[PDB]
Amino acid sequence: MTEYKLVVVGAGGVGKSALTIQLIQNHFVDEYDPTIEDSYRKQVVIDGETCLLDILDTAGREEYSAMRDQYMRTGEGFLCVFAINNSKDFADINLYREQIKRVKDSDDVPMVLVGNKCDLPTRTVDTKQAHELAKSYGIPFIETSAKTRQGVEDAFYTLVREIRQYRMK
Ligand SMILES: Nc1nc2c(ncn2[C@@H]2O[C@H](COP(=O)(O)OP(=O)(O)OP(=O)(O)O)[C@@H](O)[C@H]2O)c(=O)[nH]1
Ligand SMILES: [Mg+2]
Repeated sequence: MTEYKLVVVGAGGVGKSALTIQLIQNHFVDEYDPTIEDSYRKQVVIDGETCLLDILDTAGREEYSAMRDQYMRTGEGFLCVFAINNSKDFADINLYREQIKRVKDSDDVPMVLVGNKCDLPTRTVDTKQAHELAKSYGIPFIETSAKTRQGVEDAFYTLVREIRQYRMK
């Protein structure tokens, strides 16, 4: 059994908890339970491999920003979540991406860009800008909805495959 330390990051209210709870409970929360820090240990089969996922569901509220350095040190890969239809000029994705690079003193930390809430009205330009951002950064982009489950397994499993690749290199 192979272990993977995944961390879900992003601004408050973007859907980190809803994505995690879709994966582990097969349920859409349809409720905002603002996070401090929750940690899950889950045995999941990915590509036929039995995986132990240690998933840290982190706080996006700015009042909890001091907790970031600790979870960035321990995390092996990061889901960087934003609301596709409210990308805020990528400001939060850029800050989390830089903080991860600085804390881990590494330019190639496993990372997936997750554009969540794609069930809500979304402009073509915002979907295309997200795809071009991910291409510029050399990381995958996955469009998700915690409401419909679109993309949820793809986001988490893509991050696990990137950690596999990083380890094999
Ligand atoms: N329509 C829709 N609502 C969503 C989706 N994901 C989350 N929500 C809702 O958005 C709100 C915030 O979701 P959470 O997952 O709690 O947000 P979070 O990113 O964990 O927030 P913090 O823990 O405070 O950082 C809740 O009311 C969710 O039901 C989604 O894909 N679509
Ligand atoms: Mg949360």
